[PDB]
Amino acid sequence: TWLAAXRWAAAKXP
Repeated sequence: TWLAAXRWAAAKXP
C-alpha cells in the first residue's frame, strides 16, 4: 500500500 495524504505520499507494505 501507500500512505497518500494530499500532495504527499509514503510507502508502507501492501
